[PDB]
Amino acid sequence: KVFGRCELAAAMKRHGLDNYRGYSLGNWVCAAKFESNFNTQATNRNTDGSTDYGILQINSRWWCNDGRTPGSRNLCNIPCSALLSSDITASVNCAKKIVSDGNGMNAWVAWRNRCKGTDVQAWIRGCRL
Ligand SMILES: [Cl-]
Ligand SMILES: [Cl-]
Ligand code: NA
Ligand code: NA
Repeated sequence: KVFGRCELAAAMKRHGLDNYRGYSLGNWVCAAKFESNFNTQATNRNTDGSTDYGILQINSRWWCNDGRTPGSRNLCNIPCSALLSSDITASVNCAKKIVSDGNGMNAWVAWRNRCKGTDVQAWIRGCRL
């Protein structure tokens, strides 16, 4: 599923991401825009052999099991394919574990390089929330 901007904001808010660990909703929508272009089916392979999955591009070396990342952990205890669903519940619950691990949203390279320090509230402007 390819989400609309305000559609995704509303979905993330209902799942408890607004201000989670201090990150306003605009941060999560900006991260999804540049990680996946709001497409839940997005996948990208990394140089080390791991793969990134879903709307928030969660990586198989630490967070999910895809059966082809040797020596990986499965810290969200989920198959990576569950992160591609049109229902974002599994992606959100895993993102909450990631963002609590110590480095905040800097775990997402695109947030650091394209959202951090910008006017992120613009990503929710005009939405009925
Ligand atoms: Cl915001
Ligand atoms: Cl980047
Ligand atoms: Na929308
Ligand atoms: Na893994």
